[PDB]
Amino acid sequence: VRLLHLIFATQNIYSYQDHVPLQLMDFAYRYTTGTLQDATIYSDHAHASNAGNAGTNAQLTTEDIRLAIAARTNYQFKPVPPKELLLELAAERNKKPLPAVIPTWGIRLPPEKYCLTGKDWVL
Amino acid sequence: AADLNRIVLEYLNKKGYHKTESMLRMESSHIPAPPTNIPTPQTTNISRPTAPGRPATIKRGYSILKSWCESSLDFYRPELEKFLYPVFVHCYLDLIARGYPSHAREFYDKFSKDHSVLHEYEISKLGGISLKEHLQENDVAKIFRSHKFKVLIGRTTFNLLLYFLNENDAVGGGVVLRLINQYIEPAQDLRNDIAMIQDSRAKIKLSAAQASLPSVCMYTFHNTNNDLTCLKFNDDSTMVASGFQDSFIKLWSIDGSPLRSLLKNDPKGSRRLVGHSGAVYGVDFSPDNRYLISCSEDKTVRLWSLDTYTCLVSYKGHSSSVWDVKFSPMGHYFATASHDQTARLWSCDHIYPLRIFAGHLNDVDCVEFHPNSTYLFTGSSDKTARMWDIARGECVRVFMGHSGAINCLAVSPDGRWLASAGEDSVVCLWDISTGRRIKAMRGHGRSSIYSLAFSREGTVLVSTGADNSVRVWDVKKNTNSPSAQPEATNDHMSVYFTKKTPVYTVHFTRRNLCLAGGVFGG
Amino acid sequence: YERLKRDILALPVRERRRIKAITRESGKKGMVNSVITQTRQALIPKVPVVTRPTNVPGNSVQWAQDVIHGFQALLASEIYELPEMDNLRTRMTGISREHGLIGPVDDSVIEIMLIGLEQHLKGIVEAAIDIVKYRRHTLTIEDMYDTLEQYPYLVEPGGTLLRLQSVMLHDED
Amino acid sequence: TLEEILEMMEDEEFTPIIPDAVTDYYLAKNGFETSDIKIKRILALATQKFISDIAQDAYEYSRIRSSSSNKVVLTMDDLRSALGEYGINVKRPNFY
Amino acid sequence: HQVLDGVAKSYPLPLERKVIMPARSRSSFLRMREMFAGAILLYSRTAVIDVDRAGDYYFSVRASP
Amino acid sequence: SHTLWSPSDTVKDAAESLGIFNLNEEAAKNLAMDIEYRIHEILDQASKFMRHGKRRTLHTSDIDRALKVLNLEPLYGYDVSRPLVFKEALVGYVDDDEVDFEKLINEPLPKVPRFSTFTAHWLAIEGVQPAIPQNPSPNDIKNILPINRGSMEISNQKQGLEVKPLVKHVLSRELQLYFDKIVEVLLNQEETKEAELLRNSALQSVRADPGLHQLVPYFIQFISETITKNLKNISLLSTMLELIY
Amino acid sequence: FACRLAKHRKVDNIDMRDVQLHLERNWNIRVPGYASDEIRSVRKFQPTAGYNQKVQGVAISKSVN
Amino acid sequence: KFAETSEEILHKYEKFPPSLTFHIHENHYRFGDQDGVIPKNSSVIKAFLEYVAREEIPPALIEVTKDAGVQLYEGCIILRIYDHRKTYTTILRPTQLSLYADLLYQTDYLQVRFTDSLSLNIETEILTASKRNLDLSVPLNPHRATANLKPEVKYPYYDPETDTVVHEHRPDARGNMVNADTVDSDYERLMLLLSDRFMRLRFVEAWRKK
Repeated sequence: VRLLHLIFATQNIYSYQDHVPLQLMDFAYRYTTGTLQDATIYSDHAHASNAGNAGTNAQLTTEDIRLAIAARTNYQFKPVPPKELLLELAAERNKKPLPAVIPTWGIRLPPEKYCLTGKDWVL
Repeated sequence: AADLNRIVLEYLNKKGYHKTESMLRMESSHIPAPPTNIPTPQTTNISRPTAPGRPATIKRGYSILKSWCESSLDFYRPELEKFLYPVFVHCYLDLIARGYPSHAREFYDKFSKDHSVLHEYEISKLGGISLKEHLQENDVAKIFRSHKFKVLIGRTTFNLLLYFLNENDAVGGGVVLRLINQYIEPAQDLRNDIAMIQDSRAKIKLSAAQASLPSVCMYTFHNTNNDLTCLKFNDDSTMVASGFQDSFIKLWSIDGSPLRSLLKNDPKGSRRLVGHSGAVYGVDFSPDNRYLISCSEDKTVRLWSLDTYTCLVSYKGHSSSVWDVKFSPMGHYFATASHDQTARLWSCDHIYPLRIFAGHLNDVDCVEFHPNSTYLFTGSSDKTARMWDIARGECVRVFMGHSGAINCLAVSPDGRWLASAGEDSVVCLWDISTGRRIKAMRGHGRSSIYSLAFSREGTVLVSTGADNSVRVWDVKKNTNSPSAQPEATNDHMSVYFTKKTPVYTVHFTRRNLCLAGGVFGG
Repeated sequence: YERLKRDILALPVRERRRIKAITRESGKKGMVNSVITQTRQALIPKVPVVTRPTNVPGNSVQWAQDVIHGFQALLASEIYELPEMDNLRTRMTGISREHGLIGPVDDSVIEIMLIGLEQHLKGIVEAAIDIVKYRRHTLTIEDMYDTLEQYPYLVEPGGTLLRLQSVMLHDED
Repeated sequence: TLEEILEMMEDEEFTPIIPDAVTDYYLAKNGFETSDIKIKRILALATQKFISDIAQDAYEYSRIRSSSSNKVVLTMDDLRSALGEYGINVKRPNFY
Repeated sequence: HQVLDGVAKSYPLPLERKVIMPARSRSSFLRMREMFAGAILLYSRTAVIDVDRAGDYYFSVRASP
Repeated sequence: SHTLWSPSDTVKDAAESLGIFNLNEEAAKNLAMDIEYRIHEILDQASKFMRHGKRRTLHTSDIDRALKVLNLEPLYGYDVSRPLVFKEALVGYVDDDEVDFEKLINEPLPKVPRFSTFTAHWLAIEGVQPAIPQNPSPNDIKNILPINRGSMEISNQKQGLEVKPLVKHVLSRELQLYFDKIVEVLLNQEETKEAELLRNSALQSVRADPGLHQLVPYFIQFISETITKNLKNISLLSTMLELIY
Repeated sequence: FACRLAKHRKVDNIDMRDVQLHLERNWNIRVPGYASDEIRSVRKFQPTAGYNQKVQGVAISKSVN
Repeated sequence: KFAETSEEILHKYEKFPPSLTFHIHENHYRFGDQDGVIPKNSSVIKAFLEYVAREEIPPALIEVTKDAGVQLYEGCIILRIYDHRKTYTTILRPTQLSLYADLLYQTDYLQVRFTDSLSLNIETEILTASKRNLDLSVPLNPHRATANLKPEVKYPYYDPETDTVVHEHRPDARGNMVNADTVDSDYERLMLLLSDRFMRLRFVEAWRKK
């Protein structure tokens, strides 16, 4: 799609390979199918389905779509930078002292039985 | 602009331990550092490998004596061969009396095999002595120190010899000249010669060391189908390692094929490393140069030997791709940068990280260590740069500008200067104390800048980019040391174009020249 | 290409629709897209306070004493056992009022929730047991990190995995 | 049993369809070197078996499609169904 | 022509974003917060959401001292 | 509407392909909003992976990894070879069709390229760029001016012709005087007790000091002048031998 | 997620039977117990005429024209 | 006149009360004008005391401390502890999480037209530099950036008998050893069945004032 090239133009990336637009459009189709599918399930849920209790009539307001998307981003879609979590977590790590030692001009390795000894693997 | 001054001054007004007096000193973040000097090994001694949280100089002086001699001309061998043994036994007596008899024994039987063809009983003379009172009872050394020893030698040879032991009073020249003017004189003449060296300091020693336009040698890597991310060059400039995009590391040997293990098995000069899952994005060498480190996108960091070309260790504390891994300038400690918006500082002995640094609202593209090895500079795609105390964890300074990302960073050897290179294509030189860029080098068309580097002495830097060009920049055009040396913007000495090759790195050698690495051929 | 691209885009009749999308959308009181305000507004407790234009039924006034009580519980990971009903009920009321609902949880929710929980954890530990031994052993932290490297679809990312990569301490310390 | 299974991989009597070179490349990619030949043939074999399983899934799901009791083509519906019945995820291609 | 380049300034948005915030961190924070709040000077700094017209993304604040 | 990706037909095509009828317009506007944001999201992530491969022409591996890092399902079946068509089709237009199918047997063998080996050369000796070896000529005047900007730049007696050492402006004001001090302390030749001690430390200075690659050829011409001017003084030739050491 | 999905029901009330659905949907945890809520829809793939018209149109574009 | 030190902040910045006084008498915990008392509740005050045995202010003081004190009460704190077995004081400082909290409570007003990610970012570039005008940017020579003095080493050698040898540090934990730490009056409990075991002064002291 030419409009996908137009959207590429926003990020200064005019060097595509022409498989990307097919692929990303396929992707968005898949994604929105799933989205407005489970939103339709939730529109059914407000319409109180089981093995025969009532009908199924579709409106699909925006709230249902919002629900169907928040569930997806519950386990996907790299969220806002979780800075505070990382700050406190890293303060918990950044708490116990350095070793304050001298291996005296070499490399200090972990002890063997934590080192690997990359021999030819064998039974 | 002025709104920021307004808001930060209101802030500091609310901070009760920030009165009006010192708040203005807080506004003195626009005076930079003074021009300082590089610690030559004339006065300032070495330091030991240690932690960032706060003998044998005799041995190193003798190492100087045995190195500078053999590296001399052939005419001067038959005379300094006899200058070797007496000062050796002299310094051994000095240390064994100083209070390190064990050390005395160890460097004795280490350097007892110095003059074994001349002296035959003296090794037995000095082998049957361990303790200090065992010396005080021993008589041959007492009569030895009583009189002096004759020494046959010319004049200009001892002149130039002393004039070599004046420039290196760091790991020991003073003790040896002191022992000489004590015993032989073949420090009064030593003091006169020190004054002569000071006279050399008056206009005979170079003052400025102004700019010096560089030589280059290029290394274009053909036949890769763009499956290649990083290069890196060695320390003594013998190898060049490239990290591919299918978990492969293809060590190359410059000048021959000596790449063979020390073993009996494993029977050309290109060595391939396996042991990885994902693409490789950064590689770094050991300054002792018998080891190698390599990060990837499979959240591994890995260690290799170089006398068997073999892995030893794996490392895992990261939640996402690791971009660049760099050692300390001294060794022992290494650091990594990732897409998890955090950076971890490792050791090499312990397998899980020591410290974790978290201040980026996006991915930490690059990591580097300041020359003291007690600071780390992260730079990111959030259009900001940061500095960290390895012990503290938390960010001492933040630098902001550079509309666009960041990709590479550099540090000038003397401790004032860091280089920001990003997609914006404008090199920015930053001052750590100011937090404000001293200079804004403009050039390089409109393309990403992948790599860059400074000199041996901070006189010159080099950028290196994706606009198929390298660009030497002077750095001291408007800084606190305005070296000008007279007859798009300035601070631009020269640009060397390439045959449609994006360039990926550099490595200033010890000497004048650079050493480059690019791809794509034609 | 850019000029020709725009001309070809005008070749389609949607040039008119392209011409109209110049404004700033989200014609609402707002949809902020920053970070810090998302965080803060997603950190403080909320309060479901209600209007009353003509009549807002429910027959049970809204309170935020419940939210404070919910955030004050001795939640799991301090204690050594999975929470018994009462703790979980006290925590839920807090969350329901804090999201903007009203009415008391009805004592069947807690039990189905415990059920799903213990099923979850049995799955995880079965995975780790499938790691360590093929067919007298004793299990560690590293085996669980291994199996949460292999199978991460089990746990939702966030909060704990980052915390998991900050508890892997070395032997001497 | 098991020990017969590495009695047998060594000799030519059982040499997986996947050539030794290709598996060596894919061992190396994901980071494994060893101077044994058994293990590589074995991972070859397991992969051969897994693809055979999706093969039979496709065969039967094609056999259901019409006339239970211009040749055969393993199309996107057959694949959509079998890949789905696995854990392989949804194939929702499109046009326009 | 260039009119469409000037118009193409969409600035799209999502509907909802996640925020990685566990129970433990915010619980300790809020606990210590209301402790100090009751000690020095509900009265804490809290949001206010209506039972109706929710589903929005940012809400006002009481800011009761 | 709101933004790009006209939801009157795109989102309509999606939903009416699912088998619904009632999607309110504003809902499809908001849906266009979301999917466009997801596009910008994945696109920036694959850019992050792009500029680690230090390339520009984003390939499919970039977006594939960029999916794998978003805890999002991958996308198979997109090979670089066998390129694209986007054939047309009309209905009483849609501009979509793919007519790349109908295979029965394949028996082709891929050809291996050479390994990755490196080609060193020499470039930029002491500021000047040779054009004789693998280098460019002045053909970047033909390049696109926003790109690749800026440009500043017979016998055994040879030391360099394309460097132009004639103009005496390059060295410095400081360096001429430094060189004068050097030569004058060298050519002293008065006594046998103190003069060698007076010059030896400048000798041992130029032995070890930085940035001297600016004044080398002046030094070379000076010393060649010394040898061709005089042959008798053992002193001067001795000092020059030691200077070359 | 349950409390949000209860507010979605356009009745400002308690949360029941939304947990069972949220578990059955997002995680793979079914509970064979108290609530009984299923999809009830095959989710047919053809609305009225015009979509399958596009199907046959691109089909003839594929085969011949 | 650099004053971004640790011990000097306590030595010089002294003899004035912008502080928060604590109170202890071996059973309760209190600070400031507190009507109530805190017992040994390890859910809270041990989280506090963990920090205060170090020199970090917890992240959470800030907003209440800000809304309470209009000035002369911030920048850092010192805490006044006094036992009843003396009086003691010791200092606490920021951690970059306190600083990020100093940006949060600024977000409860003007959420729109505020350019949060821009302004509240650039604020730190000025603040962080201004807090710290004492950094130690000073190099020193290694054996690696000069020549003629590169040292020798003898750990990565080659025995004639054995292949090669390396340096690898030393724990005390062996194999098949103990893994880690442990997994962790009923007459009165019967005699207390069905037991189930100043706000009304607050609402009357206001009316007695009126």
